Amino acid sequence: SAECAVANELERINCIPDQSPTKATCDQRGCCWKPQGAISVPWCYYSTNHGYQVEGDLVNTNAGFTAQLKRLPSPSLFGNDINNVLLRAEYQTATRFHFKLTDQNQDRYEVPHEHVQPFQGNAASPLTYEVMVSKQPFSIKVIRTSNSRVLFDSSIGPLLFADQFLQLSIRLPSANVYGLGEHVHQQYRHDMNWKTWPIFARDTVPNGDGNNLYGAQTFFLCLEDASGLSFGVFLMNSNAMEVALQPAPAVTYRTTGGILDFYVLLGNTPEQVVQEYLQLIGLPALPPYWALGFHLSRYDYETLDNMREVVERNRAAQLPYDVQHADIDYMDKRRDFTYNPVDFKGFPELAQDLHNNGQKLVIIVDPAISNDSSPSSPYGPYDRGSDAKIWVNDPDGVTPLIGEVWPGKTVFPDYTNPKCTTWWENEFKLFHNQVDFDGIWIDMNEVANFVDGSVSGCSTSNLNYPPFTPRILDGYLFSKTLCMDAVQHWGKQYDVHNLYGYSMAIATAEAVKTVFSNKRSFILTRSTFAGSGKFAAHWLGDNAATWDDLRWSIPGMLEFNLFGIPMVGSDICGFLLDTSEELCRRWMQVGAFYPFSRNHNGQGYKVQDPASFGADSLLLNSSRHYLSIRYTLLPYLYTLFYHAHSRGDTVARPLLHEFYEDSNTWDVYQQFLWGPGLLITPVLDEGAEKVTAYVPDAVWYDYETGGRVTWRKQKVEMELPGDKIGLHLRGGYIFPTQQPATTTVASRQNPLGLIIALDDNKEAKGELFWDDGEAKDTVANKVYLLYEFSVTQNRLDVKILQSTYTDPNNLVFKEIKILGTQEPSNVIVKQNDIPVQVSPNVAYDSNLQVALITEIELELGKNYTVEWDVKIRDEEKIDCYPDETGASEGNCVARGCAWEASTSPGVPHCYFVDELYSVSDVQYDSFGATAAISLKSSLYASALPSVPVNSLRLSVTYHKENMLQFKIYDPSNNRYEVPVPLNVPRVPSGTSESRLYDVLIKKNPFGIEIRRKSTGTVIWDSQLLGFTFNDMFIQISTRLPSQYLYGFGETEHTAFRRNLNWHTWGMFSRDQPPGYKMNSYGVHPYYMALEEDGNAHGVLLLNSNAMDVTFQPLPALTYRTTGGILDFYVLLGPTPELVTQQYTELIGRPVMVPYWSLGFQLCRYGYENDSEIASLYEDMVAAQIPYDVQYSDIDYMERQLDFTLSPKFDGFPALINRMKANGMRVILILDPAISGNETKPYPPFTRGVEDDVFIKYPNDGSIVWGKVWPDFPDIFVNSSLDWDSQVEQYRAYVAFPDFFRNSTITWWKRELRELYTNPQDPEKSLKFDGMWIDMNEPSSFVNGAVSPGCRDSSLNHPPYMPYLESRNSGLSSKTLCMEGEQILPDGSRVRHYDVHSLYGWSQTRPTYEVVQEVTGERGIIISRSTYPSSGRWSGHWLGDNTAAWDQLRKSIIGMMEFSLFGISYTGADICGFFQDAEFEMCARWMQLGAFYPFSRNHNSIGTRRQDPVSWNDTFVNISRSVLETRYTLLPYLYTLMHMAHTEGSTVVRALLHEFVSDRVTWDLDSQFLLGPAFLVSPVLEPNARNVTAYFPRARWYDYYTGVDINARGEWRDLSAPLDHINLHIRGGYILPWQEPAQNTYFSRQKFMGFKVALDDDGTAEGWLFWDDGQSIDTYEQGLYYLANFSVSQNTMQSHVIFNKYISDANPLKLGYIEIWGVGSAPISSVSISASGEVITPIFIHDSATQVLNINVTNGNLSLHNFSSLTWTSAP
Ligand SMILES: *[C@@H]1O[C@H](CO[C@@H]2O[C@@H](C)[C@@H](O)[C@@H](O)[C@@H]2O)[C@@H](O[C@@H]2O[C@H](CO)[C@@H](O)[C@H](O)[C@H]2NC(C)=O)[C@H](O)[C@H]1NC(C)=O
Ligand SMILES: *[C@@H]1O[C@H](CO)[C@@H](O[C@@H]2O[C@H](CO)[C@@H](O)[C@H](O)[C@H]2NC(C)=O)[C@H](O)[C@H]1NC(C)=O
Ligand SMILES: *[C@@H]1O[C@H](CO)[C@@H](O[C@@H]2O[C@H](CO)[C@@H](O)[C@H](O)[C@H]2NC(C)=O)[C@H](O)[C@H]1NC(C)=O
Ligand SMILES: *[C@@H]1O[C@H](CO)[C@@H](O[C@@H]2O[C@H](CO)[C@@H](O)[C@H](O)[C@H]2NC(C)=O)[C@H](O)[C@H]1NC(C)=O
Ligand SMILES: *[C@@H]1O[C@H](CO)[C@@H](O[C@@H]2O[C@H](CO)[C@@H](O)[C@H](O)[C@H]2NC(C)=O)[C@H](O)[C@H]1NC(C)=O
Ligand SMILES: *[C@@H]1O[C@H](CO)[C@@H](O[C@@H]2O[C@H](CO)[C@@H](O)[C@H](O)[C@H]2NC(C)=O)[C@H](O)[C@H]1NC(C)=O
Ligand SMILES: *[C@@H]1O[C@H](CO)[C@@H](O[C@@H]2O[C@H](CO)[C@@H](O)[C@H](O)[C@H]2NC(C)=O)[C@H](O)[C@H]1NC(C)=O
Ligand SMILES: *[C@@H]1O[C@H](CO)[C@@H](O[C@@H]2O[C@H](CO)[C@@H](O)[C@H](O)[C@H]2NC(C)=O)[C@H](O)[C@H]1NC(C)=O
Ligand SMILES: *[C@@H]1O[C@H](CO)[C@@H](O[C@@H]2O[C@H](CO)[C@@H](O)[C@H](O)[C@H]2NC(C)=O)[C@H](O)[C@H]1NC(C)=O
Ligand SMILES: *[C@@H]1O[C@H](CO)[C@@H](O)[C@H](O)[C@H]1NC(C)=O
Repeated sequence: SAECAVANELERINCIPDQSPTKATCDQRGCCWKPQGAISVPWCYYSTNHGYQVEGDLVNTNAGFTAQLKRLPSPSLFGNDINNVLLRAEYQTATRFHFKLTDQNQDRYEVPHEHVQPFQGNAASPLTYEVMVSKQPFSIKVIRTSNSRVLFDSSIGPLLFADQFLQLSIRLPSANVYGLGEHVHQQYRHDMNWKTWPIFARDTVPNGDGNNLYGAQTFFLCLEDASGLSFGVFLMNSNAMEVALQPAPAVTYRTTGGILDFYVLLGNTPEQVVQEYLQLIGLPALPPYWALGFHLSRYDYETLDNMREVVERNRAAQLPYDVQHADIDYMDKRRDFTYNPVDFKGFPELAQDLHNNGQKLVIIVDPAISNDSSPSSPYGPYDRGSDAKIWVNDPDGVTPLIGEVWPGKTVFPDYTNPKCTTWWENEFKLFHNQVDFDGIWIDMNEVANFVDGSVSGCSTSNLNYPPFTPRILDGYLFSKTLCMDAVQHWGKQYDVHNLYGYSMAIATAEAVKTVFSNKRSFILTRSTFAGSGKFAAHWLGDNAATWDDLRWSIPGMLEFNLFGIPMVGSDICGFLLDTSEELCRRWMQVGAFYPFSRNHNGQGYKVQDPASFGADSLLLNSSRHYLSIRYTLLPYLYTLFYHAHSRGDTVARPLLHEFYEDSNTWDVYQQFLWGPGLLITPVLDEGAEKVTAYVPDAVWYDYETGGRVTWRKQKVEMELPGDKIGLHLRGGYIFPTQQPATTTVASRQNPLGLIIALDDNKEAKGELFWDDGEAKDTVANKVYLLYEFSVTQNRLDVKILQSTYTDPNNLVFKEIKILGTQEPSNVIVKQNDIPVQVSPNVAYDSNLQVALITEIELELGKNYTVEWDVKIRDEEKIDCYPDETGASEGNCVARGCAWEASTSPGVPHCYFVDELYSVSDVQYDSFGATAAISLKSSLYASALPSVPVNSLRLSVTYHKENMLQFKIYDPSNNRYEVPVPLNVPRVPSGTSESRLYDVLIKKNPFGIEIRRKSTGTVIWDSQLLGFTFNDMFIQISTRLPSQYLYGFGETEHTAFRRNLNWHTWGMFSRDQPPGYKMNSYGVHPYYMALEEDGNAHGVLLLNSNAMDVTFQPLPALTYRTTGGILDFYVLLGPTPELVTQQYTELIGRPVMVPYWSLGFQLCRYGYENDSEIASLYEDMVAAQIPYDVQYSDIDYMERQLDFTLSPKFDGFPALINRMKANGMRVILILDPAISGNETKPYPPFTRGVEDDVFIKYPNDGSIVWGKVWPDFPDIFVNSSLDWDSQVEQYRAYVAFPDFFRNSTITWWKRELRELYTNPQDPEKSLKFDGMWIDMNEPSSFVNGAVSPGCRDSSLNHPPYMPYLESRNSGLSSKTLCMEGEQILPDGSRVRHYDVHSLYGWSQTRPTYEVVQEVTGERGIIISRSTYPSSGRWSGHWLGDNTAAWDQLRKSIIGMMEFSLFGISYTGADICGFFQDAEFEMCARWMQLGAFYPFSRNHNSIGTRRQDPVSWNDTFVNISRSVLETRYTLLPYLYTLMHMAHTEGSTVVRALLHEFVSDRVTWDLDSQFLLGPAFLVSPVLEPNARNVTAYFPRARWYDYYTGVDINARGEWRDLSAPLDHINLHIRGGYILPWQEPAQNTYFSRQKFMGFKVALDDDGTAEGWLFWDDGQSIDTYEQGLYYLANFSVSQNTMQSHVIFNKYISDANPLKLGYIEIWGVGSAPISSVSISASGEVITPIFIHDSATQVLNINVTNGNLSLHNFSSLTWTSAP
């Protein structure tokens, strides 16, 4: 159908809103019928035929435009359809659009609002909104010109305009709709799912069944999006109506009369929309100060005596109580303006009694007046009123309408009649003269008849029975109210029914002006309309004592604040039913924070006043406690009412009004604020002692303690005991306080105070409004104090913006409380720049960081300034003098620092006290954040080493959900950046929703904060003192999450964990045996830290200049570098094994080593002649000690010259070939430095000079010479000569290649190619399999260059010399000059000073490429010097150890650290390198070293042989045994190397990587894991035959026996004889293994196997990767086998993921399967499915130890054919 063209079933507008859906009715109305569809979806919907058209054009006017609309021909719905309608639009203000639709010919009813008056002016300019009117069918659309977004759209449905039916539908930009009342929505946000709400004032209980209540409010707010952009709509119409929400999203107003008079209000935030609305309808009244106290009331006190007893009881309990209410009891025969002469005799005396105790009296007054006035018994109110003719009349307009209420037959005053107001005033005056009351409570002002219409009933008119009736209760407009044809001054009851309460409140406000002189009073009303808040407060009606009503109280209160009636609350402890102690207690707790706080009970229920529950009840104690807190904060509350009254702010506020940037705050309705500063979190559930609460993104302080909470922008479970409610102060605000008393009268004479809650930038602001609190128009007559407080830079400024009032009580501020500060000291108070004599006494709690400045008196009404200076603790002290020499008080005062000789060790003597840089221009983007940093203190910065940089930029980038980068650099000048490429995402994916972190840039001092979203833990905090960015001195510090830090190397440490007791460690490559506090071969600026909850993160600083790190016990970490920029990468975790996978993804994953390189290796410096290496080979085979690689040191080279062959090793080439034929492999050593003193042809140097590959001076062009190993030709070398003498007499001059350069790369590769294939003689060709590149620091035996010496000392001995070795010899010690020049690939020139630590890294990749070219296979590189991203192409060995006992444990620590650094192939020299090995030590070391990934026995020259065959038979047996274990496990070990290469897993893992929950594992460094499954527990001590090992919580099987040991989380003593190493397998894992042999070549041709360790559940899992083990890129080119295996339900299944290597032509045989933990029951049978072939294997089950051994060698089963193995246990 074409008329029925509706895009979306959700955009259907119901055409039958009255009766049930029937095709008969729809066909009659002309609406399309479509019953197919979902629930609540309307089958009947209007067609395009319905509506109006604009005939002509938009005639313009002075205020806007006018348009004539005629009715599109269509069937009438309810009849009397107006045909000609006029539209008038008025651009009243830049943010307020008004339009009105009315009849063109006839005049209709319009609301006579007292405040809103007709607009006389011209159109405003410029406007923030655009109005576009569609001509056919007619529609109006308001558009936000700023972002071109439609806010109001009336096109979704037709305009309907009949006499007794008007309709308009509006499409909305979002579903965030708040407002529309008065009903119980049970939630602040509005459910847009086909819900309809009636609006018609009515006396009924707030049951919660969606019924019309006592008031009529048509305003709603809509929040467009997270920018804060918002708008509001208000309809000025007093007729009965209903509002229909639709999941379009869309709202629709359906009314029974009047005109459509709309206002659209725009604002940048929700609060601005509310302010716009309240400025239009009228600003709220300022209440008297006493009305903010607590109020007590009860329906039936029966007698005055009972009332008096309640008063006395509560007074005696000392409960904060100020106002006592009186219900209709006092009134005799419930008649107004009268009191009971007997039961309530003495009522006047009660009023006086209250006043003498500083308490108040509020009396109730009803609108209905009785008619029983006879000459015998006169009733004055009635007689005087009848004389004035001020009653509501019957339709005849003359006869008073008679209704029935409390007094019985009654008449109703017409408050819209001016004469009525005069009568009303007089009545109050006479009664006030009898009883001296203080305020008025008006009730049943809906109006409310106990009968329907009148005592005579209602006429049959279209007013009493209209054609359309909203979904009102009962269904009759005259039910429990007056007849709709009754006549008043403003019109008929049909039009003014919703205005009765409004009109009465106006009249009462007038009466008060006369009765009470210059004394604003209090009018509490029930019935309300828009604009009532200017005159009265409101209470939410007759609730019941249930847990639902408790919950519903909060959204009700929040909506009324929108409507401009801030003085509002519900009845505490319920009005109907009986309350329980818990409900009344939990209600008194939250009720203490209602704007209007009153306990009100009904008739015939248990007394519920707090003192009723007993003088020492928990309820009374709790009530007294929180009511005292309310009284302390009344100055703060009163000022909030001032801002509502003056500007239109809310008092009790929803979270979304402050924290709209987040979407988690757009639904909260169980938590609220007082103004912007105080968050209230109640318990609203029966029996609960915990709440789920959302904490928004701010600093929050616990009100009761003052301590900061750690929660931010997250949900929490809060522990709230029966007598506690959640209260928190927001940082950045100042709160005025006043010492509390039992009444407001006694409290306003007590001293004042301030609470200062500081924020992230250590700043706060506040206001105090002060006045008499009783007089009227104080603000209008400008008779009041207004203060403005502000804190910044440890200075408070009080400042009086208006002072025309003087307080008679001589009040003073006596205390100042500061939250989130360091200890304040030297407090100076001055008034108007005039010193005030005072002795401020400060008291600081160190843990909560809370201070109380007392002994001060700030006279209210005068300007002042209080300044303080702060004390720094000894743990937060940052060294201001890290220079090598010059430490003195004179040198500190100059730098601008403080000097204190701390007796405590470690604590610095000269510390920092001020900041050098300021922050500005902070901008947060979707995928980043930036800021400008500018030097403030030029002089002090200059005193610090080097020249200061002035302008800096901070850039933060959100690369991924778990990774981010932040960088600080000079935007004006290029400074050196490390040329090591990293792998970052090209397009940022740090989407706000997915990302694991948040960033915050702070000020005073400057700093960056990074926080983990899930737990709210801060993982990086830089707001410490010391940030410096000089040219050659950059410093920055961070606060560590916990005391656990692992990483930073390469430097020997006593442990895996780092000691943070004032320790400084340098980093700059040097040829120095690893030692304590000694810079070594590699520089890795990376750490991983554990948070206290066991979450983990990692941080990389990408910098290559010389540097150091200091560990303060704050915990704090400081970095100091000698150049470059600051470039940080952070990995968010969340587990210790995912930070390594994240790190290696960024730097590059480890290299895959050749299978043969996992065998055992032999090396020895001092090989005399070739025939010796031959002898070793033969002897090794004889004793059957398995080995795979034989190394050759500089001995094979002539005079230690590279690319030469010594005459002593003439047969070497032949030997290499013979060994290789038997499956052995050979690695050769190469040094980088090339000799320049050769007399005979030396191609390397000659061609190097021609290709210019050597490092030369900046411009001079001379080669920087040095002295390493190469010797001089034609001299005799005497070993006796001291080393110093040899370096000076025998060592030659050498040149160092620049490996960054393209020419150098070509020369180097060609030289290695000629080494493999000798061009001069093929007989001299050396067929190597890998390369060992050593002395690549670079390293020299002469500091700087050869003598004369170096040139530029500025670089050699820099301004700041990091804490390295020989700290007085400078950077050039044992290395090149720092001025040497190098050339990057792109041609740019750099200094050795910047790239020194990247020299080994620069050589590594070229070497790797050439080896893979000459050999045609994978190859292996081993490098001494390493830098982040070196593990991508090479392994590393832990350098020159010594044969000593402490060196065994140091090796374990070293290999765990290099795994974190992403270098998986690593190991130490077995049996030591220096000194001579000892039998026991060399034996114990052989056992340990059998489990290093790089397992090599290496010794120095002139030392006892350490080779397995250099000892006796006892050793040969120990060595052979352990090495056979190694060769057995190689398939498992090789699979581990594969996963690391492909996923970034670790091979030698720590225990905390697998068991992070056990905190015992956080300090273990004497045991380790290979992969997840294999635990190694060595003996590391002399003469020890037992080892104490900790077994984490799991199933641990002994490797040798296969028996499970019961040690789950316990220590145990393991037997460890000299010939044994303790090994254990973790249950739940499957290990592939293979039979051992002399070399891998032979072993790869034997049977495979699978040890299966079942867990407690009886499940196990494992992997196998298999390839050739030699070819390049086997995985990238897809020639490999990869499979995952699983064991469960007594069966094992193989899941080949990829197979292109294992075939029938190339089989991998499987022969043995051992299952551990199968249980004690005998095993009936075992079956193997070989590609559809069942095989019965040989088997044996020893139920003593529970191990099934399955043999299948005869089965001839290849792995590719295996599918599954099943075993059935005996029933
Ligand atoms: C309810 O409170 C009473 C009285 O407590 C005192 O007053 C409070 C307002 C607060 O200032 C407390 O620190 C005071 O102790 C508790 O009862 C005992 O009352 C006697 C006499 O006043 C007092 O000396 C004791 O110290 C109080 N007992 C204690 C502290 O154990 C009473 O325990 C509270 N109610 C409940 C249910 O615990
Ligand atoms: C108060 O109003 C009621 C209702 O109008 C009056 O009661 C009626 O009085 C008339 C005589 O005037 C009787 O014929 C009716 O039977 C009464 N109606 C009832 C009882 O429903 C009453 O007289 C008024 N009292 C006055 C004016 O003093
Ligand atoms: C408190 O301090 C303020 C700021 O110094 C004073 O306010 C100024 O008063 C002068 C009086 O001639 C006015 O011209 C200025 O407009 C005011 N504001 C500013 C910003 O200068 C105020 O007088 C002081 N109040 C005292 C001394 O009680
Ligand atoms: C090769 O080197 C070996 C070892 O240096 C030489 O012979 C032995 O040297 C050791 C001392 O290193 C002595 O203890 C032995 O007595 C030597 N043996 C002999 C038979 O002299 C050997 O001479 C060298 N020459 C070659 C192999 O040409
Ligand atoms: C290595 O140097 C030492 C020390 O200079 C030489 O030893 C001396 O040789 C002379 C030869 O005439 C003897 O008179 C001395 O007694 C030796 N000792 C000392 C302490 O002077 C040694 O000869 C050199 N070795 C060589 C050249 O092979
Ligand atoms: C191999 O040499 C080792 C080291 O000298 C011998 O070990 C010692 O043997 C004695 C006598 O049995 C024991 O008292 C010592 O405790 C052993 N020391 C160590 C460190 O174990 C060993 O006996 C020799 N083996 C052979 C077969 O001679
Ligand atoms: C493990 O070894 C330790 C250290 O040798 C043994 O403890 C000592 O045993 C001797 C036996 O004569 C006692 O004299 C010492 O007092 C013991 N020292 C300590 C610190 O206890 C221990 O008995 C061995 N325990 C085993 C194998 O379970
Ligand atoms: C063995 O490998 C297969 C294939 O990679 C794994 O199965 C997949 O598992 C993922 C993650 O649970 C699922 O999304 C896929 O649907 C699975 N693919 C299939 C069944 O073809 C399997 O989980 C691995 N087994 C073990 C124990 O890791
Ligand atoms: C696995 O099964 C095979 C076949 O039954 C066993 O090998 C045979 O062992 C017997 C006894 O030593 C010899 O007579 C045969 O010559 C062996 N055959 C071969 C081909 O070597 C083997 O011992 C079993 N393995 C285990 C650990 O039980
Ligand atoms: C070494 O092992 C062999 C083979 O088991 C054995 O015969 C010999 O006695 C062992 N030697 C020692 C000293 O234990």
